[PDB]
This record gives sequence, C-alpha cells and structure tokens, in this order.
Amino acid sequence: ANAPHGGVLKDLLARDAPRQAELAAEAESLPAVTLTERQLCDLELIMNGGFSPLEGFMNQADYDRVCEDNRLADGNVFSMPITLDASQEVIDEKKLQAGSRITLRDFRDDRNLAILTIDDIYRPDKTKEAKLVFGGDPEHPAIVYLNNTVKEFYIGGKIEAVNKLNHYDYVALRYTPAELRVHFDKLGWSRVVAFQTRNPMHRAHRELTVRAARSRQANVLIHPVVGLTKPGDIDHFTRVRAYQALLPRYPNGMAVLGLLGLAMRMGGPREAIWHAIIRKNHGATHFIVGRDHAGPGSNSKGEDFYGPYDAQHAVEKYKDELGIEVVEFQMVTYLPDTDEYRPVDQVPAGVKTLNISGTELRRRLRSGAHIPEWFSYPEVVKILRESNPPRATQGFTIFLTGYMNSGKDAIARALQVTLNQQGGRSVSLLLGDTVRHELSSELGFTREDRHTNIQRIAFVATELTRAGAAVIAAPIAPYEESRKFARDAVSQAGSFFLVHVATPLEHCEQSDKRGIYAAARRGEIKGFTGVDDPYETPEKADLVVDFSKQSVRSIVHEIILVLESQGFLERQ
Amino acid sequence: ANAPHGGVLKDLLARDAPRQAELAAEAESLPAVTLTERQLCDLELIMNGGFSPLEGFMNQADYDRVCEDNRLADGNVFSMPITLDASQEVIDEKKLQAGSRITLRDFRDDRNLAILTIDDIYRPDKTKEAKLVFGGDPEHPAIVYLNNTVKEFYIGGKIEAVNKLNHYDYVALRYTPAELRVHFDKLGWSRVVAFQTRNPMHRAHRELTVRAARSRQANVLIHPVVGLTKPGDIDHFTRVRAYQALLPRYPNGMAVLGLLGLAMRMGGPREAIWHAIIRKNHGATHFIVGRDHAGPGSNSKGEDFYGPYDAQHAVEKYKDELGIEVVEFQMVTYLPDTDEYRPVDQVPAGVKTLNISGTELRRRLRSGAHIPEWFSYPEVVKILRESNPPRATQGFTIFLTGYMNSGKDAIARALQVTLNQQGGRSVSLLLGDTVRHELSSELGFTREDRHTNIQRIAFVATELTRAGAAVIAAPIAPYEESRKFARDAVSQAGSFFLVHVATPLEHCEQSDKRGIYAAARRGEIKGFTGVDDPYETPEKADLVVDFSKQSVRSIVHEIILVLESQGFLERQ
Ligand SMILES: Nc1ncnc2c1ncn2[C@@H]1O[C@H](COP(=O)(O)OS(=O)(=O)O)[C@@H](O)[C@H]1O
Ligand SMILES: Nc1ncnc2c1ncn2[C@@H]1O[C@H](COP(=O)(O)OS(=O)(=O)O)[C@@H](O)[C@H]1O
Ligand SMILES: Nc1ncnc2c1ncn2[C@@H]1O[C@H](COP(=O)(O)OS(=O)(=O)O)[C@@H](O)[C@H]1O
Ligand SMILES: Nc1ncnc2c1ncn2[C@@H]1O[C@H](COP(=O)(O)OS(=O)(=O)O)[C@@H](O)[C@H]1O
Repeated sequence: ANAPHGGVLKDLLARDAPRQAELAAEAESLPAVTLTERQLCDLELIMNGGFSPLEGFMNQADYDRVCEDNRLADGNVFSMPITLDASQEVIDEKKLQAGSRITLRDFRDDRNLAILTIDDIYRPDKTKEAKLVFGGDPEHPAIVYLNNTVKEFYIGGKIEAVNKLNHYDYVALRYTPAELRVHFDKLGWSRVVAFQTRNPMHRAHRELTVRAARSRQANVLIHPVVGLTKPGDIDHFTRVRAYQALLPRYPNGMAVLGLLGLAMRMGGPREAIWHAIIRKNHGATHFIVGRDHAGPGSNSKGEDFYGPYDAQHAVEKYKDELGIEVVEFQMVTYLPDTDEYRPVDQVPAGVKTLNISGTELRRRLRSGAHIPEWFSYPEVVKILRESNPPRATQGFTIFLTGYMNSGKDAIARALQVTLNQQGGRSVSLLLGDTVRHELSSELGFTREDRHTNIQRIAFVATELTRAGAAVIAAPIAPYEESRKFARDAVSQAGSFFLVHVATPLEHCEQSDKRGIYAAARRGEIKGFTGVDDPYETPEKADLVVDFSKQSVRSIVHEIILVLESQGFLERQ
Repeated sequence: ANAPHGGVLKDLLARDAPRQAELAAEAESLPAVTLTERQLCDLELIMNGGFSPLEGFMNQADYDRVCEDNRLADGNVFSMPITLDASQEVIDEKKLQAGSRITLRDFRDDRNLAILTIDDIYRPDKTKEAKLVFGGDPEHPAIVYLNNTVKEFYIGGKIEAVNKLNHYDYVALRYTPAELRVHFDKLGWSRVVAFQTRNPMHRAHRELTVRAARSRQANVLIHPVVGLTKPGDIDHFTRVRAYQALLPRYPNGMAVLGLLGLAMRMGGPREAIWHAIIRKNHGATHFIVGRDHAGPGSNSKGEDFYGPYDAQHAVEKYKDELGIEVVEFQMVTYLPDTDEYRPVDQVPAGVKTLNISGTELRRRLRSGAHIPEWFSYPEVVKILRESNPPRATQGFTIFLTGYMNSGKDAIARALQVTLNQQGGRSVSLLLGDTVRHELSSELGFTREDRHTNIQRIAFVATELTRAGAAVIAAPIAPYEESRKFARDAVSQAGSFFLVHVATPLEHCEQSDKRGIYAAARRGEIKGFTGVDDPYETPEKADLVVDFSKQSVRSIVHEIILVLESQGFLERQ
C-alpha cells in the first residue's frame, strides 16, 4: 500500500462506528433528503475515505478552489467538483439553512445513510463549471447532466456516517479503501499498479497490465468502475463477468479484481488526476493512464472533447503533489507478423498493425461475425455475445398507427401469425382493443388519456423487447407526441419500427361493420378520432401502407422484408 | 457467524500484536526449539484461535482430561490431544524445565513464531493414548505416528505470539477465524454450513452441500484441509485446483472456499468432535458430518477402524455442549433411472444405484478410461488426470544389478536406445561408471560408501521418475539393503523394476577386457566385488536374466514386454 491523499484516510464509517446507535436515532428525527444515484456514488466514496481528504459534499470555499484551481481550500490537489444539489422547493419545504442537520437517505431501500451539517447553500455558475471543469462542449455528458439533472443549488457540508450503503451485487468483490489495504496486506503485496476501466478488457489491456507489472515490479489491481459510466456502455454485470473470465490469463496470484463504486464524469484530464487520488486512497502505489483516459470520445460535429494523451500531461503537471506513480502508455496495438502487442511508439512505421474499433466490434456482435483471438480472449467474447446478441435474436417492436378500422388490426394479427411461422421468437400481440381492455380499461379519450395509454403500451413493449420478443402493437395513436415517446422508450431496449396504416378515413368509415363511426356521426360518441378528435399524421414512419390499395398479405410481406433487410430474420 | 468455543476466541496473534517488537527481541534470546510440520499445523491453529479455548500446547492436566474424558481441565469439550513432544537430549541440551521460556521456530524459513512458557514436561503412556484416543490398531496412521515420529516427552505450556506462519501458496484463500468471521460479515451471511474434506469433491459432495444449504437455509463454506491429511491422498495443490473448478457449479455467491491449515489425525469420531469445535471457532453455524467422517478406512486384516456413522453418534453425545449444529448425511448415491442423488435411506430397496469406488477411480485414472459425468464434473476430472496420469505417461525406473562386467551396462544402453525408439518419454541413463564419475567421484567401496552411492542413485532416480522420465540405472548394487532403499524411494514417485543380471561370476571374469578382475586377482584392487567384497544375491527381483544364456537383444525384449504388460507403452 501507500499513504492516503492528505495523510489521513477519511474513513467516516470507521470514525463514527462507535456512535452508530446514537447517530441512527438522531437521524430518524431530522429532515431527510433522498439522494439521486450519482449523489449516492459520491456519498459512498466520501464516507469510506475514497475521496480523502474530502469528508463531505463540497462547500463553496472548497468548490471554488476546484472549479478553478484544482485544489481544495486546504491546498491539496483535487480536480473534480463533488457537490450535493437541491432545488429551491426542497430548501424551503425542509427549511434548510446554514448549521442545519439533514439526513441523507438511500432511495433504493430507504435506509438512513449519513447526517450532513450544512456549511452553506450556494447557487453555482453552471456555465463556469461546464467550461472550467469539463471543457465547454454542451454535448459533453457531464455538462448535459449539469444542466438537465443537477438542480439549482449546491448544499456544502461535512458528513457523519450512519450506515454503509447496501449492495446486493458482487459483495465479495467490492472493497473499501480500508478493506483493500487490509487485503494487499493479507496478500503480502507492497507495490500495486491499479488499472481503471469502464469497458470489457481485451487482449491489449491484459498486455498493458502485465507490462506495467513487469516494469514497475508490481502486482495488478484490476479496479473497474461499477457505479456510473459513459451513457451507453456495456452494463456492469456483463463487464464484471468479462473481467472474471480474464483473470485466469494472468499467472497465478498476480492480479486481484476489486470493484469501485465511482460515478465517472468522463472529465478526461481532470478525471484522471481525480482517479490517481482515488487509487492512492485505496492503497495502490502506481496507476495507469493510457490513451484517452476518462475521455468520452468526440462530439456531433466530430470534434473530440480532449486530445489523446492530454490526461497524461495533466496528471504530469502534478507529478510532485500526487503521491502515486503514474505509468503511461501510448495506444497499444497488435503486430500480426510477430504476433505481439506494443505501444505504437515501437512499431517501425513500416510494420503491419491490426486493430478492431468500437464500431467494428458492435458490427460483428450485431451480425454474429467472428471476432479474432488476437483481439480478445474467447471466454470474453462469449460473454459479450450473450449480452449484445445478433439481430437474429434481438427483440423488436412493430408499432402500427392509423384510423380506427384502417386495417391495422387485421394487419397486426396476420403479422403475428406470419412471425410465428417464421419462428425465431415469442410474439406478443397488443391490438388496440386488447390494450384498452387489458391495460387501459379505465382511461378515456382526452389528449392526456390517450397519451397515457400509449405510454403504457411503450412500457410493456420495452420490457418485452428487452427479453427478445417480437412485439406487435396497433393502437390508433393519434398524437405524434405519444408515438415519439413510444419510440424513445423501446429504442432503449431494441429496434422500434413505425408502420403508418394510412388507409383513408372515407374507406375506414364506409367499411365499419360495427356502426361505431355511425354512432360518432350521430353524436352518440363524443370526440371520436377522425370525426371530432384529430389524427396527427405521421411525418417520418419507417413504412407507409394502405389497406385501400394493398392487401393484408402484401402489407405483411412489406413489413417482413424490412425486418429481413436489417438481419432480424437471419438464422440463430 | 457464531460464538467461539468457550466464549472467548483465543486469537493469540491479535492479543500480542502490540508487544510484537518486544516479544521478537526476547525471542532472539531464549533457547529455541524447531517445530516439525505437524507441530507447525497445531501451532498455527493455536495462535489464531482455531483451537479455542486451548491457548498453548497441552499440559498434563489438560492432556489427561482429554486422553480419557474428552474435556479440558476447565470442563470444555475437546476430543484431541494437542501436544509438543521432545526427546530427552533436547530437554537436557536446552536445559528445559518448568517455568522456562522457549522460542518455537519455523523450519521452513527459520522465523521465530511463538514463545512457549513451560508448565510441565511429562512422559506420556503412548499405549493409553493409542488406545483411548485413536481406537487401538497399530496400523492406524495416528498411532503409527505416535510411535515412530512423536518423541518421548510432551512439553505443556501457554503460548505468546511472535509471528504468524508464512505461506506462499494460496494466501488469498487462507483464513484465520478472525478473517473468516469478518468475511462472513462483509458477505452479509448469518447461517453458514461448513464442509470438511481431504479429497477432491465429486458430484455427490456438491449435492450434500447444496442439500444442507437448502435445508438449514444456509450459505456454504467449502473448508478443505491443506495441512496434513491421510498418508497417500491427492496433494493439496491438486485438490485446491479441483475445489476451484467446482465453485461455478453453485449458484452465484452461495459458496465460499476457504483453506484450513489443520493437521488431521484421522481419528474418526474424536476428530469429528474436534472438527465441529474448529469450525465453530471459525464462525460456522452448522457443520456436516457424513459417512466415515475423518475415518482412515480399514486395516490390513480388512477390519475397518471405525464404523460408518460412528462419528455422527459421537458428535451427537455432545449435542448440548458443542455450540454448532451438526447436519448429518448417510451415504449419498446416484440414481441412474431418475438421474439424481440422495442418501441411501431414500432409495426403495428395488431402485438402481451407481457408485464409483476409490479403487475404480484409480483404475480408470491409471488406464485413461472414461469417468462418467454423473460421478464427477468434467473440469474436476480433467484436473485429477493432470495429477495422476495414465501408465502411458508415468515415469518409471529400471534398476539393474549384477557383477561388474555381467552385461548389465550393455543391456542398459540397448534398453535406452530401445525406449528412445519407442518414443513416449525423456530417457536418462545412469550407468554404474557414469554415476561413479558424475555423482560419486569421491566415494570408496566400503559397505557404507556403496550404500551411500546407491542412495544417491535413488535420490536422482526419484526426481526423474516424478517428472515422468524413464530412468535406467545399472550400478553393481551388491547389498540388498541399498536396493530396497532404492526401491522405496522411487516407489514414492512411480514404478520401480529390479532386473537382476544374474550372469555368473566366471563368465564375467573370463570376458573382462579391461583386466580389472585381473588386478583384483593379483591383489592390486582390494575388496573387489566377487573377489573380496560380497554380492548379496537378489531374492525377489521383477526379472532375472543371464548374458550367458540370453542376448542383450532378448533381455531387452523381455524388459520391454514387462513394461508393456503394465501399460507403460500404451499410446498417450
Ligand atoms: N488500446 C489502448 N492502449 C493504451 N491505453 C489504453 C488502450 N485502451 C484503453 N487504454 C487505457 O486503459 C484504461 C482503459 O480505459 P477504458 O475502460 O477504455 O475507458 S476509461 O474511461 O476508463 O479510460 C484507461 O487508462 C485508458 O486510457
Ligand atoms: N373517442 C374515441 N376515439 C377513438 N376510438 C374510440 C373512442 N371511444 C372509443 N373508441 C374505441 O376504442 C378503441 C380506440 O382505442 P385506442 O387505439 O387505444 O386509441 S388511442 O387514441 O388511445 O390510440 C377502438 O375500439 C375504438 O373503437
Ligand atoms: N458419498 C458420501 N455421502 C455422504 N457423506 C459423504 C460422502 N463422501 C464423503 N462424505 C462426508 O463428507 C466429508 C468428506 O470427507 P472426505 O474428504 O472424503 O474425508 S474426511 O476425512 O474429510 O471425512 C466428510 O464429512 C464425510 O463423512
Ligand atoms: N572394490 C571395487 N569393487 C567393485 N567395483 C569396483 C571396485 N573398485 C573399483 N570398481 C569399479 O567401479 C565400478 C563399480 O562401481 P559401482 O557399480 O558404483 O559399485 S557399487 O558397489 O557402488 O554398486 C566399476 O567400474 C568397477 O570396475
């Protein structure tokens, strides 16, 4: 191990252990504030010493010296603002003011975690934070969070610990700075290189780590983030399973896997200084920083937020103040002819190098294509495939919208039979009327009530899509707002296709065998779509059909052809 | 977890941690006694609380109450004598007497471990121990140890801790009662069934453990012995590797593997009470006792030392005093027709049951034959095969003995060429003269010097055999004593074959082209085998040949045929 940053490990949970009962009791009495997931990651690392010397959510004095000088008021280096935000309504409703004692509660199990004592309650310049800490790009994940999720005020204050967060996943692999230190001891280690990561580890990474181990004569701590990462990365359960598949590739007893409940910001260079501090608090003697450490890639105009290696420079600016040795690496690649990996600054400008990008990997994962062993070990690839299956087995939703009696309900049942013939997956059919009877029996037909209904279809459709089913829904869905809502939700889990059954109102009305359009026409049914209520025509549907000009059979054939072109009907 | 036996966990290492430096210094000054491997297992468990309430090697008061009442003088149950034996010569040479302070040293790295303060120094009745503790059979492993390894006197006394033993194998899987308890906590466990074992775990055992887990609503602690076990079991590195291959067969986070540095005695029933105590000290809430727990099978006259289930009765006699719940099991077997396992007391006397015995398993391992998956998981079997390979790849030693110039040296070189033709393994040729030049250049030809020489051949032959080589040695080897020594050593690692080149002395002498027999005959070489020194004719060799009647070629053919009949020349 190594000494904590600042000299004292701020293990608030060990400090306040003797007062637990009392603190608990006192916590039942104060006004409680319930934490967001990101504040819960921060609170966990504060309470266990991970953010030493910090020992509570930053007050303005501390905050400002970081927002601009990468230091805490006490002078210690610290590059990342760690604050507890709240809205004016909560500040008032709870009567929060300096010197107040609030309880911080776990939204997951309602437990009282800590008691914070307010120093101040300031309103920060979200623009200067945006710009001074996370570069300035509005597309940057941290900045987007800063504006859309972070409330208006920051409540600074020291923390006293009531309970350690509960976690039900991987408890034996989670460690507090104190526990990890005791472990390095139990193992008899003295020099430990820590490896940060928010992705599955491939061949190249196994090499960085063994290289660092060999060069610094150190043991390896694979220390992945399991809290919050970049917006769309592979879930942590898949990643942990992947890190575990990799362990057997190191010589017996050389590496140890320990999980870090950090909530990354993707602050590139700053986040890198921050990471070094954290690993030092956890007891690592060395820490790897490679290409694009903690970087979130590039923005929409294709410009990338930080340059490669900038984070290595930043962590370098404080070589003398960060009490942990950084081990640098340049992009590592594969040399086919020699069958080896090395940093680019070691390949003779004439030698052949291979590399599979993020995009190429997703392409192969999606298509079922082979992924080279020089790239990633077999057991790892297997795990990745189990989580990101090919289109051949992914679920999807076919969303149908059109006037009542436009043929959308017959098209839906035929598509269902057709896909059951096709065979790949379980097919769930949600006909407008079925949804109305089974899920929305009590809603009405007001714009708000219809919107609610379509949201209900989307909630169900998303869970079925996530389980790999083929969901077929055919409600009227008059408003573009509900439809886009539907599409956004399902898209979180898989493909969503909007098929607009644009059969003309006259046709629909003239063939209604249930005299519903009739009753509407004689005012027995108020606000009926097409007669009273509107029908916002879909602007950019994936497919437009007409039961006036095409038959159920060929409309079905057209939908099938779309699923086919995108690989959903391939063989599993 | 659960409370220690006696109420206080005797963690001598945690107790004396604050005095470490002082104790260390004082330990450099007292007369030190170096521990045997079994005393080192006992010392480790004493110092870490595993044997709580015990806190040193038993003095007579404690000893006697166990030798006969299964209790320590303080009344607590304790069925196994734990003592530190010494010989009169050490007791005198060191001047040990009551009130003396000796240092206990680790023979492995010379470290000073503990300081013992002598209460007494008594001479125990090895016959009453033999009989009252380990039944009475002279073939029993404990008893054989008691008489052949245990010295004459037992030195009783409390212990103070200087250093915890060092171990270089599996440090992350080794646990002290304190560490395991902290771990059960970290994992959030409360009820824990511990499983004792000194063998690889097969399908049947995975079932006992899941059954106990399900019935007592408990988590599983696979707690194998890694100290000293029954005389010929599978080495602990192979077993640990096997337990690790098994873990993935339990549902995620249900079992934990922790190693126990116990030195078993194979005391059946008593050892079982003992084990319950130990597991309780380690914090387990329940402990499994099955068929023949801690039993060492049967003696030579085929009578088995303890009956099945006797140990379950014994641990039952103290149900009220052992503060840990025993979970009993009757022989568990495989029901082919249903493909399931259950205790025999659940198979309808008409149902079909399958079982592979220890012998059948060794038979298959030795022959390369398939081992059913209903019996043992695939990954486990693989590991067992890597450690106990078929005769096809085992090493072996061909030991040749006969008069100087009997043809033994030509037979040896031809056998070498022949086996190199054959191909399976690396062949090491140790011709008498080569051994004499390379290993024994300075020995003479006195009975003692020859014996030393043959021991040197055996040391080298054993290591090569262990590495799977074919060793061919052809020294004269005049004395049966040396030859039996040779055979015993190699037999520890693989097969040893004695080929007696019984070519008659006249023939040998008459064809000596080096005039050595000549110089012996004219007294220029004193004590020459056959002329002066004797040649103890081999009584039970594996093969007897004569260069007078057979040719090198067919003698070689006869040896090859023997290796073949035993499976060494099969294909790998
Ligand atoms: N091919 C590579 N060559 C060198 N360093 C790399 C390579 N891939 C990743 N790294 C570095 O290894 C760690 C792996 O990072 P990732 O999990 O991809 O994302 S990050 O946000 O944690 O940096 C970071 O230190 C990163 O800079
Ligand atoms: N005011 C109404 N407008 C349209 N359909 C109605 C109305 N009142 C009842 N219905 C009936 O309810 C179903 C329409 O339900 P949905 O498709 O669920 O409509 S949506 O607006 O929420 O998309 C059809 O059976 C239709 O005949
Ligand atoms: N087939 C079996 N059925 C029931 N109990 C068994 C079986 N095999 C072993 N056991 C029990 O499980 C543990 C395994 O013991 P072994 O490693 O074979 O040897 S022992 O010396 O530790 O008992 C002991 O409790 C033993 O009694
Ligand atoms: N006194 C002796 N008896 C037998 N062989 C001898 C003697 N002195 C020298 N030699 C030579 O040493 C070799 C005998 O050595 P070994 O086979 O090593 O004998 S053994 O007694 O130790 O088995 C042969 O070369 C032999 O000619």
